[PDB]
Amino acid sequence: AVCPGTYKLYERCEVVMGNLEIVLTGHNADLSFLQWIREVTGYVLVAMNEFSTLPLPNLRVVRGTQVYDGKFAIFVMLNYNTNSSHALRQLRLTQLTEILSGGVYIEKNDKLCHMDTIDWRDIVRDRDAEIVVKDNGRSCPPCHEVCKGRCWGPGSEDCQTLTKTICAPQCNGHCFGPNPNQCCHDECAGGCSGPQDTDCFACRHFNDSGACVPRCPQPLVYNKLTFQLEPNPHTKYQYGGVCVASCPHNFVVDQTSCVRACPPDKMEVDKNGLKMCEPCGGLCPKACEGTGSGSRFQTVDSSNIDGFVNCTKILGNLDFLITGLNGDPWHKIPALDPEKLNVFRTVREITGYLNIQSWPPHMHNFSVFSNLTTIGGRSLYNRGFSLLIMKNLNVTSLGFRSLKEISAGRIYISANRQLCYHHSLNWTKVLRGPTEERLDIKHNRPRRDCVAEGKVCDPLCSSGGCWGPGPGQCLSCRNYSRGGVCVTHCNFLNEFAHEAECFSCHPECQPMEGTATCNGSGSDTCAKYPD
Amino acid sequence: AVCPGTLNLYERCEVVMGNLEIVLTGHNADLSFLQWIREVTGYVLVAMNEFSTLPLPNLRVVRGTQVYDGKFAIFVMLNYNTNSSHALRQLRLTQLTEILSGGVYIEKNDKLCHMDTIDWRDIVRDRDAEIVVKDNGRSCPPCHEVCKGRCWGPGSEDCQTLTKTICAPQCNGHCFGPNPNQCCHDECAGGCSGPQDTDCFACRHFNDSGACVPRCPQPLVYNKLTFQLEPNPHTKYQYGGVCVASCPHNFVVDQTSCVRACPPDKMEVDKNGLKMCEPCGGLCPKACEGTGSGSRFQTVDSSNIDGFVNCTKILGNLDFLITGLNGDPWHKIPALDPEKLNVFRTVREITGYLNIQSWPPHMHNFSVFSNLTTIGGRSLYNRGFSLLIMKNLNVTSLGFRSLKEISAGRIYISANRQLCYHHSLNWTKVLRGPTEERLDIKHNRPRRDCVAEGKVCDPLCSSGGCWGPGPGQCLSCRNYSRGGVCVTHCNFLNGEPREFAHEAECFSCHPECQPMEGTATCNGSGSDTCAQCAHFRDGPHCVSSCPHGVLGAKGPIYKYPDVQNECRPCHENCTQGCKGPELQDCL
Amino acid sequence: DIVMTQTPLSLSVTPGQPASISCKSSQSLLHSYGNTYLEWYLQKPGQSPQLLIYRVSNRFSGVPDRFSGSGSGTDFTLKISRVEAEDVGVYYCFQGSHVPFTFGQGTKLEIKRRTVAAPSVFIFPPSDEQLKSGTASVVCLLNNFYPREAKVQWKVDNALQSGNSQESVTEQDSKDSTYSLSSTLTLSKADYEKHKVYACEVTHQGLSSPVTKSFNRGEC
Amino acid sequence: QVTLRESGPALVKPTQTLTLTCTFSGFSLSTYGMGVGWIRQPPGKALEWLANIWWNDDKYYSSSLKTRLTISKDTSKNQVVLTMTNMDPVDTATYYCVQIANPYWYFDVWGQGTTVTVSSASTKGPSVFPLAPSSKSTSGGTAALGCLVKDYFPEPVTVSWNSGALTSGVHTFPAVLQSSGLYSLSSVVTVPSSSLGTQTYICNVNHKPSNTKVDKKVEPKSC
Ligand SMILES: *[C@@H]1O[C@H](CO)[C@@H](O[C@@H]2O[C@H](CO)[C@@H](O[C@@H]3O[C@H](CO[C@H]4O[C@H](CO)[C@@H](O)[C@H](O)[C@@H]4O)[C@@H](O)[C@H](O)[C@@H]3O)[C@H](O)[C@H]2NC(C)=O)[C@H](O)[C@H]1NC(C)=O
Ligand SMILES: *[C@@H]1O[C@H](CO)[C@@H](O[C@@H]2O[C@H](CO)[C@@H](O[C@@H]3O[C@H](CO)[C@@H](O)[C@H](O)[C@@H]3O)[C@H](O)[C@H]2NC(C)=O)[C@H](O)[C@H]1NC(C)=O
Ligand SMILES: *[C@@H]1O[C@H](CO)[C@@H](O[C@@H]2O[C@H](CO)[C@@H](O)[C@H](O)[C@H]2NC(C)=O)[C@H](O)[C@H]1NC(C)=O
Ligand SMILES: *[C@@H]1O[C@H](CO)[C@@H](O)[C@H](O)[C@H]1NC(C)=O
Ligand SMILES: *[C@@H]1O[C@H](CO)[C@@H](O)[C@H](O)[C@H]1NC(C)=O
Ligand SMILES: *[C@@H]1O[C@H](CO)[C@@H](O)[C@H](O)[C@H]1NC(C)=O
Ligand SMILES: *[C@@H]1O[C@H](CO)[C@@H](O)[C@H](O)[C@H]1NC(C)=O
Ligand SMILES: *[C@@H]1O[C@H](CO)[C@@H](O)[C@H](O)[C@H]1NC(C)=O
Ligand SMILES: *[C@@H]1O[C@H](CO)[C@@H](O)[C@H](O)[C@H]1NC(C)=O
Ligand SMILES: *[C@@H]1O[C@H](CO)[C@@H](O)[C@H](O)[C@H]1NC(C)=O
Ligand SMILES: *[C@@H]1O[C@H](CO)[C@@H](O)[C@H](O)[C@H]1NC(C)=O
Ligand SMILES: *[C@@H]1O[C@H](CO)[C@@H](O)[C@H](O)[C@H]1NC(C)=O
Ligand SMILES: *[C@@H]1O[C@H](CO)[C@@H](O)[C@H](O)[C@H]1NC(C)=O
Ligand SMILES: *[C@@H]1O[C@H](CO)[C@@H](O)[C@H](O)[C@H]1NC(C)=O
Repeated sequence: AVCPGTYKLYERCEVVMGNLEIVLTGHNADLSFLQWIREVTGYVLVAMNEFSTLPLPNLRVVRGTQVYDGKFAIFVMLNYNTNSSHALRQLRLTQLTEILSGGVYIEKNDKLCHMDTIDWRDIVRDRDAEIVVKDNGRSCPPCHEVCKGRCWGPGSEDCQTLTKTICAPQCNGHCFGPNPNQCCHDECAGGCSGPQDTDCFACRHFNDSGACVPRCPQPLVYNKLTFQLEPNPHTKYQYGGVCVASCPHNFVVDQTSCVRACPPDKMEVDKNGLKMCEPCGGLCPKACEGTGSGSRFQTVDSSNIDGFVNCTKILGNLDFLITGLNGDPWHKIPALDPEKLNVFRTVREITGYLNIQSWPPHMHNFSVFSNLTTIGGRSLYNRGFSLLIMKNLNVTSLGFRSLKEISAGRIYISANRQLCYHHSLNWTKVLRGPTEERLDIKHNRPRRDCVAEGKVCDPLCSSGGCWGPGPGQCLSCRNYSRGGVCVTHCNFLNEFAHEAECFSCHPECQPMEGTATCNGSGSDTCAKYPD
Repeated sequence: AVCPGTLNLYERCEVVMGNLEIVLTGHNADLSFLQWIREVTGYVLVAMNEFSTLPLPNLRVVRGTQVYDGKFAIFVMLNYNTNSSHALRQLRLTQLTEILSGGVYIEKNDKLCHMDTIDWRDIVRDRDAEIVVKDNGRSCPPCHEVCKGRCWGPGSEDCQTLTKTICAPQCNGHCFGPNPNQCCHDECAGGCSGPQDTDCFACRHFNDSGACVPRCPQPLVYNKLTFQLEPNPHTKYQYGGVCVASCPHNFVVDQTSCVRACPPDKMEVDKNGLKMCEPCGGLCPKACEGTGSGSRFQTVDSSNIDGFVNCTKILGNLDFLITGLNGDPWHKIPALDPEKLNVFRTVREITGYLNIQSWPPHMHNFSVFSNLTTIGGRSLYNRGFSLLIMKNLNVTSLGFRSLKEISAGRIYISANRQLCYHHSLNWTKVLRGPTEERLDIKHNRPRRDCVAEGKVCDPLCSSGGCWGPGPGQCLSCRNYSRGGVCVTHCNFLNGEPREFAHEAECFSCHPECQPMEGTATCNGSGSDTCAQCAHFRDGPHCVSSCPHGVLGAKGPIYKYPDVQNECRPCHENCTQGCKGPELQDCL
Repeated sequence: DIVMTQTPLSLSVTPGQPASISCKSSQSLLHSYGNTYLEWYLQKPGQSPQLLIYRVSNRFSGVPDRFSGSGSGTDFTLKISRVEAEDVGVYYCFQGSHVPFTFGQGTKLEIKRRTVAAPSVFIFPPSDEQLKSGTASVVCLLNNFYPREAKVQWKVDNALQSGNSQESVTEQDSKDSTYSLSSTLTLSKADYEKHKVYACEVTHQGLSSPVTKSFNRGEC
Repeated sequence: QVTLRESGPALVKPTQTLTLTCTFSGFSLSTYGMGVGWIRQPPGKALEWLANIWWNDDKYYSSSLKTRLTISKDTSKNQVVLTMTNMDPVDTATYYCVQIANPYWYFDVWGQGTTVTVSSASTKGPSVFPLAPSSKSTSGGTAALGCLVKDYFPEPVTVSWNSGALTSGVHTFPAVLQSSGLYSLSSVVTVPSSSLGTQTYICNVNHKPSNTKVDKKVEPKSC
C-alpha cells in the first residue's frame, strides 16, 4: 500500500508518503506501475519527459504537505523534445478529485493538450492558490461532445467528472449525499462514501489500517489496565500520516514516530523485537580501534591519543609503553602531555587487554580509567595476560572504581613499589573463570607499610575490597549504596531501598515522620473532577 | 647491521637503534642472537626475567640518548621469582667500555652477585650521574683472585679490565697509542683503532657507512661551474644516528631525517620510491565518499554536510535534491542551513557526476564549487550525465571559475530561467572528447535577453567564454592572467611586484632582482635572470650575500665581495671566511 | 429537473424466465465518488411501493436473490433472474442524488401464465331493492381467466345491446396470474320490464364454444 | 414496528388548500437521522416526490410545486403535516407519507395512502344492492354472489366480506365512472354451493367521504 517517493517502479502502490517526481524519462518507460496510485502526500512533478501519456487513472487526491516552488501541488513543464518530436500529449488524471493544499502549474509542454479545458476550482481547495495553465499545446484537437468541454484527453472516456455536491447545512461541508442524513465524518479530508471513519477517501490527520484517526495509537494510555499510564499493546507509529505496527522499509522508531535514523542524542537498541531509539544518556557508543597486535601502533603516543576522543569501547587493546609516554627520537614522536590521558575517562569496555608499564609520575592513580567496566581479553599480552600493571613506582592506588569483569586472560600486578589497597581484593568477583594460577601479583608496596601509613580500604567497603581510599573506591558496600558512594544509612524512616541500593522516591510519596515514606518509588508505591 | 629499538629476541645485528628492553622473559629463552650487538643508543632495561645469565659479550657502548627513569642508562631490577629457583645471577659484560650519559641502577636481584665489585666510574662518563647498586643477593662468593676484586662474575675470565690507555695532552682524550701523533679522530666517541673517522669504535654524532661524521650528506651541494646549489648525488637521511640512503622499513622523510609519519602540515609523495613529506600547501588532501548510486545518501542533506568538511576529492558524486535542500518531513530530516554549503569550497575534484536540481534561492551562483577543477564522470547520472544543472530558477551564472576538465560523460544545463554567461562557453576546452550529441543545454535565460541586459563575458576574457561576470570568471584570458584573474598586462616595465610572463600568466620577478624603471626587471623566475642584481653577484646569479660556509663537494665554500660587488673565491688556506683575496685580509 | 426514463414500457414473462428493466437518466446520478443513489421500487396491485434495491446494486433487507441491479451514470438496469408469480406489478426507478427527487414513469411487468384458464361465467339479475329506485343494473361476471383477451356480448331477447354496458377488469393475480371482468348493463326500470330474456355471451380463447349465461325477469 | 398513517379530506374544492397529516409510531422525528417524506401518485400514473422534513426542521421540496407546498413537524404529537395551496383537478391523487431512516436508502416504510379528489362536485353516498344468482341458473359447484356499490362521487370506497374474515375468492372491481359523474363498482366472491346454508355471507361497504357504512346480506333467491 505505502511507498516513500522520489526506471521501473516499486510503485504498485496506492499512497505515496512523499513527492512523486517524474523527470528525464524517455518514451520507453513502463509507467504502468503507477496506475494503482490514488493519493500523493507531497506534490506531483513532471518535467523533462518524452513519454506521450502520463497514466495515473486512479489518482484522486494530492495532499500537498509539501508544494513545489512554495506554490504548486501539481507542476508539469517542458515535457517535449524538438529534435525527437516525442512529447507529452495527455495527462491521464481522469479520476483526480481533490488537491488539498497548493495550486497548479502547467506551462511549456509543446504537445500537451486539453489541460486548459478542465475546471481546476472543482479540485483545488485553496482558491487563493495560484493556477497557471499556458503556453503548452497549440494546434490541439477540440474536446469530445460527451465531455461537454472538460476533458483529460480527446476521447469521451476522458472527461472531468464535474459533479456538483450541494451538501446540507448540518453537514460541515463534506457529504456523500444531498440531505442532512449523509454528512461525512469530521476526520474525512475530502468527501466520503459513507458516514464512518472508514468511508473517507482521504484522512484529515492519520490513517490507522483504514480508519481515519486524529492521533495514531499512542504509546502510553490510561487504558484502565491499571487505571493509569499503560503500554496499550495495540500501539502504532507514525510513518508520516499512516499508522503502522512495524516501521516498514528500513526505518527506526524514534519515540512516537518512524524515522530514517535515530537523532544525535539517541542510539539504536533491540527492544520489543524492534529497533528503537533510546536516549544516549552519558554519550552515544563510539568504538575506536585499539593499539598493539593487529593495530599499526605498538603503544599510545602523542600521535594516537587524539584518536580516542569520546570512545566507549576499544575494539582491541591499550598499551602504555615508556616509548609512547616519554616519546621516541628514532621515530620523532614527541612526548605526551599527561592531561590528554583524561581522554580515557569515557572508556567503559576494552575488548582485548590493558597493559600499563609507564605512567606520569605525578599521577598517583589510574583514575582516568575509572569508568572501565569490562576487559574482554579476546586478544592477550605476553604469556596470556588480559591486565598487566608493571614497573609503576609513583602510583599508589589502582582506581578502577567501576571495573567488574575481566572476561578472559591472566592478571599481573608487580613492581609498583608505592601501590596499596590492592591486597584486599576479591579478584574472584571480577575475573571470569577459576582464578587458578592466573594471578601474578608481586613486589608492590608490602601490606605492612600500607597499613602502617594508613593506606587501607574505607570501613564501608565490603570484604570484596577496594580500588583505593574512600567510600567511592569500594568493590562492594558493607551495608547500602548511595550511588558510587558506599553509605551507612538509607533515610527509609527518619528514600527507599532495593537490592541494597538507596534511591529517591516518586513525587507525591508523602513524607511520613517515623514511618516508611516510600515502600518503593512509584505512583503505585507512594505510601478529572476529584475531591 | 642495525635493528630498531626493543620492538619494530631475533636481532642478528650490531647496533640497536633505540632501547634494549628484556622483560617477562623466561630462563629458557634464546638470547644468543643478541651477542653480536655492540652499541645500544638508548638504555638497557632488564626486569622480571628468569634467565640466569645475560649474554651481552660484544656490547661495548651504551649511549643513553634515552635514559630509564630519566636518570639511568642501565636498569636491572626484580629478575627473581621467589616461589621458583630460576632467577638471574650474572651479567655477561666482558667487553663493555663506556656509558656516554646516564647512570646505573641495579637493585632487587636476589641472586645477582658481584655488582658492588665493579668500579662504574671507569665506564660512566657523567661523574654526576646517579649510581645505585643495592640488595642484589645476600650471600655471594668473593671475587676471583685474577680480577683483583672487580668482576662481572665468578670466573677469572670475568674480570673488569681497568683501562691502561695512556694518552698525551694533545689527544685531549682517547688515543690509539701513547704518543701525541696517535690521537683519535675528533668525531670518535670514546677510543679508536686509528686516527681516521673510519677507525672509531663509536661515533660522537652520526655514522655514514662506517665514517663518523658531524652531519649526514646534505641534500644540496654547491656546484662551482654553475655557481649554485644543485641536488647532491649521494644524499643521505638521518635514521637517528645512522645516515641511510633509503629510510628504514615503514618510514618517510621530513626534510633531512627519517620519520614514521608526515608532520601535520605535510603530505606524502612517492618521489621515485623515496617517500617524501612535502608541504601540504594550506589544506591537506582529504578524500571523502560521495552521494548517489553506490552510496548510502540519496542527496546532500542536513545530516550529510558535516561529513564533507575539508574534503579535497569526492570519490564519487554530489547530488543536491529538493528533498535534501528543503528537508524531508517523512524521514523527519530538517532543512539544510545554506551557509553550510560553503563546506564544498575546498572540493577540487569530483570523481563522478555533479547533479544540482535544487539550490538555495538567494545564492545566484554555484560559487561554492569555485575551487572545483575536474569532474571525472567515472559514475554517471541518468542518461550518462557527468554534469547536470536543472530547475534552478534563482541562479544567474554557474560560477565554476576553476573548472577545466569534465573527463567523461554528457552535460545537461536546462530550465535555469535566470541563468546567463553560459552561451559563449567553449565546452570543447572543458569536456574531454568530441562535443557532438553530448551537450544538452536549453531553456535557460535566452541569449538575446542576457545580451541586452548586459550579462556577457568581461572584455578581458577570451573567446572561450566565462562562468559569470568579471575578469575572475574567464576560462582563458585574452592577454595575461595574474592569480587566476584576467589582466591587460603583467607588471613588466612598471609596478610592484615586478613581473614577467610565462604561458600567458604573470609571475613576480625573483627577489634580489633590482626593479628596472623602463625595462624588463627579469625575463624569468630565479636569480640568474635579473637584468640588474640588487645586492651581490655570485657567478650568473643575484644573491643577497656571498657564499660563506655553504658546502661543496670538496669542502666548505667561502667567498668575498669585491669593489664591484661580485662574489670571488677566497684564499685556499684562509681561516674560515675572509673579507679579501689574500691570506692577510682573511677572516 | 432530472428526467427518469424506464425503457420496457410493458413486460410479459413466463414464470421461470428472466426479466430486465432499464432506467436512463437525463443527467448523471453521481452525487460524489462512489455515491450513486439509484433505487428500484415495486408497487404490487393496490399496495404501497416497496423498496427493492438501493445504491444501484444493493438488495434491501428481505428482497429475494433473483432481484439484481447494475448501472452507472445515466444508465441502470434491474434484472429478475427467475420471474415468479408474485413479481407482477409496476416497477419504478428513483434518484436520490439531486435536489428534485424524481421517479420513473413506471414499467408494468405482467405474468404470462403457462396454462390457459377459462372464464367461469355468472349472471346476476337486478335486485328488487334497486328496481324500487327506478333503475336496473344487470351484472355479468367472468372469473379467473388467464388470456386476459376476453369479450362479452349482451343480448336481450336475442337482441345485441350496444352502448348500454360498461366493463371493469381486475389486475393480474399475483398468485394464479388470472384476471376477472365484470360487465354491467344499465337500463331504465321500464325498459327492463319491457323485455324478458337477458343473457351475456362470453367469447374467450380457453372456451371452445361461446359460454352464455342467462335469466328471465320473473324466475326465482 | 414502524407504522405510518395518512389522514385528510377525501374531497377538496379547487383553489382551496389541502392539509394532510402523517401520524406515525415506532420512531421519533427527534432522533438524529430521521426524516418523513410525502409522495403522491395520481390514479394510474407515476409516483412524484413532493417534500421531505428532517429532525433538523430542515425542509426540502419538489421544485415545480415549491410555492404551493409547506411541510411541518411536531415530535410531541409524532406527526408531520403537509399543506398544498391552489388545488387543481390534476392534483387528484393518492398521497402517501414515508419514513427515511437510513442514509443509504430512501422511502423504506410507507403508509397506506389517503385519497384526495379535487372537484367542485359534492359528496354522495353509495347505494348497495345484493347480487345473488337466479336459482334456475345453476352453474355447478361454485356459486357466485356479490354486492353492487352504485352511486358515489368521491372515489375512496372499500368492500370487505364477513368483516374481513372472507378474503379468498373476493374480487372488488376497479370503480368505473358512470356518465352521471358518479362511480360504481361491484364486489363479488365465489363460495362452495351447499355451504350457502352453513355460512352467512354479508358484504361491508364503507364510503368514508360520505360517512356511509353499510352491511348487506346476500342471501339466496331460492324460492
Ligand atoms: C554570486 O552570487 C552572490 C549572491 O548569491 C553575489 O553576492 C552578492 O554580491 C553583492 C555585491 O555585488 C552583495 O550586495 C550587498 O548586499 C548587502 C546585503 O547583505 C547581504 O550581503 C552582505 C555582503 O555583501 C552580507 O554580509 C550579508 O550577510 C547579506 O548576505 C547590502 O547591504 C549591500 O548594499 C549590497 O547590496 C550581496 O549581498 C551578495 N550576496 C551574497 C549572498 O553574498 C556574488 O557577487 C555573485 N558572484 C558573481 C561572480 O556573480
Ligand atoms: C581555493 O583555491 C585557492 C587557490 O588554490 C586557494 O587560495 C590560495 O591558497 C594558498 C595557500 O593555500 C595561497 O598561497 C599561500 O599564501 C600564504 C599567505 O600569503 C603564503 O604564506 C604561502 O607561502 C602561499 O603563498 C594562495 O595565494 C591562494 N590563492 C590566491 C590567488 O591568493 C584557496 O585557499 C582555496 N580555498 C579553499 C581550499 O577553501
Ligand atoms: C589521585 O592523585 C592526585 C595527585 O596525584 C590527587 O590529587 C590531589 O588530591 C588531594 C586530595 O587527596 C587534593 O587536596 C589535591 O588538591 C589534589 N591535587 C593536587 C594537585 O594537589 C587525587 O585526589 C587522587 N585521586 C584519588 C581518587 O586517589
Ligand atoms: C489506510 O490504509 C489501509 C491499509 O493500507 C488502506 O486500505 C486504506 O485505503 C487507507 N486509507 C485511505 C483513506 O486511503
Ligand atoms: C565529544 O563529546 C563532547 C561532549 O558531548 C563534545 O563536546 C565533543 O565535541 C565531542 N567530540 C567529538 C569529536 O564529537
Ligand atoms: C566517569 O565516572 C565519573 C564518576 O564521578 C562520572 O562523573 C563521569 O560522568 C563518568 N564518565 C562517563 C560515564 O563517561
Ligand atoms: C616519582 O618517582 C621517582 C622515582 O621513584 C621519585 O624520585 C619521585 O620523588 C616521584 N615523584 C612523585 C611526585 O611521585
Ligand atoms: C569472592 O567473590 C565470589 C563471587 O562469587 C564468592 O563466591 C567468594 O566467596 C568471594 N570470596 C571472598 C573471600 O569473599
Ligand atoms: C656504522 O654502520 C656500519 C654498517 O655496516 C657499521 O659497519 C659500523 O661499525 C657503524 N659504525 C658505528 C656504529 O660507529
Ligand atoms: C579543517 O581545516 C581547518 C583549517 O585548515 C582546521 O582548522 C580544522 O582543524 C580542520 N578540521 C576540521 C574538522 O575542521
Ligand atoms: C528568485 O527569483 C525570482 C524571480 O526573478 C525573484 O522574484 C526572487 O526575488 C528571487 N529570490 C531571491 C532570494 O533572490
Ligand atoms: C575550444 O576548445 C578547443 C580545444 O578543445 C579548441 O580547439 C577550439 O579552438 C576552442 N574554440 C574556441 C572558439 O576557442
Ligand atoms: C634571460 O636572462 C639571462 C641573464 O641575463 C640570459 O642569460 C638569458 O639568455 C635570458 N633569456 C632569454 C634571452 O631568452
Ligand atoms: C696553501 O698552502 C699550501 C702549502 O703551503 C700552498 O702550496 C698553497 O699554494 C697555498 N694556497 C694558495 C692559494 O697559495
